[PDB]
Amino acid sequence: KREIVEFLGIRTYFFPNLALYAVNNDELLVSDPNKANSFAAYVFGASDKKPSVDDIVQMLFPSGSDSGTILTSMDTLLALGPDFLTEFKKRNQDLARFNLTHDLSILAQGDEDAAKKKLNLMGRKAKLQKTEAAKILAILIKTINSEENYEKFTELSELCGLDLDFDAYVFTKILGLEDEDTADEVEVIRDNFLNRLDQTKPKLADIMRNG
Amino acid sequence: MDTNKREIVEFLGIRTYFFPNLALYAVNNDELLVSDPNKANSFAAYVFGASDKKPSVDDIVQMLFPSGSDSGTILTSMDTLLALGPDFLTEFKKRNQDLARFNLTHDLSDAAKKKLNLMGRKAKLQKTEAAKILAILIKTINSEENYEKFTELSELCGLDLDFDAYVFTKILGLEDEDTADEVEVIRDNFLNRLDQTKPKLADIMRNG
Ligand SMILES: [Cl-]
Repeated sequence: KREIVEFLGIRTYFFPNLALYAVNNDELLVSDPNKANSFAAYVFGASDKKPSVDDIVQMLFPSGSDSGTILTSMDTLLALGPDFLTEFKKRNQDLARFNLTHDLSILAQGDEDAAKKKLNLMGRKAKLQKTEAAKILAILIKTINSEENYEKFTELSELCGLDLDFDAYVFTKILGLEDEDTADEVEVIRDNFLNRLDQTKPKLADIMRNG
Repeated sequence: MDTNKREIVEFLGIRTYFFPNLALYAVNNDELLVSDPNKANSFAAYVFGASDKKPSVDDIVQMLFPSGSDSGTILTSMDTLLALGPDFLTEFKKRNQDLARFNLTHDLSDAAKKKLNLMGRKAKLQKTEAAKILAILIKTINSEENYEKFTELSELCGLDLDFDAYVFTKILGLEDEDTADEVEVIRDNFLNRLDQTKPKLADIMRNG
């Protein structure tokens, strides 16, 4: 089941290992950020150096990941876009040996366009269900089916309705969705997250707010 | 109510922002809707499936603005008039002129639609029901065709305002071959609440 989790003021669906990293390496990020993980340091505003694709994959799929971790991170791969589809397919092929699969596997099976029209209708009905799990699936589908970056940002912004502002912000940062057309909205998303992080980790929040 | 703030209200299982007088009417008059629907209110009878006669603009306005409405009731019902489109804008302007004598006004009183669009996007990101309702209203107003308008009104279900989404779908004629399966989900969400408090209303809406 798609389940939101929380780590000491960081509420997340898509990025649980990144949230855990920030819990475990708070002092490092605040006091010696050039020793910290590059993906974490970039997200939290402690470095302007961009993470590599490999940095992202290793944070999503740490050694020893179990099937639940893998399935959740495969959702994140889909949200990040076609750059990550080969990684998604490799992870899905491995799961099949255990009789497991990602529930949106039709996206990896050719005729992607036809699958996305069917998924569009599925996602619209999922959003009308009353569970967090269904609403996450709906947002994921709408994000996958977005062509342009402004549309992708608009659909990912719906994560804030589930108090997943952290995830919306991480996607914005990693996918480069902040520009002149979206900057004022990105500021609201960032501030929503920081208003919560201030309550548990104010020094880390201060880095993110300033530097 | 005697407040400027947008507030969701509830009456016996019926949660609503845009149609509080209609919700209360149905709670008070469910047996009449069952047993003598032609003598019941025509707007209520149409929404709940007791009659296929469409209400008039005047029937709808009278339900939204009953005798004795206070300022919050007027302001809320003015939101409803905006979402109901061009046949209701003259009434909106009449009501807004009344309010000005008391130093009150509706807060939304191509260029304006772009400014409104940016305002609605930032409102949706706030953490209050009042801001989310405003955002949905703006997105509805700025919609240019029925399928887009239905898509934006559907967001009301995210605030458990399925009743309002259903009423708008019925009055604006938004149920068609493209939207019918989604309309069924909205209807079923509302029926799920009704089955627990007004089984009679649920039965009419399912049967007749
Ligand atoms: Cl879609």
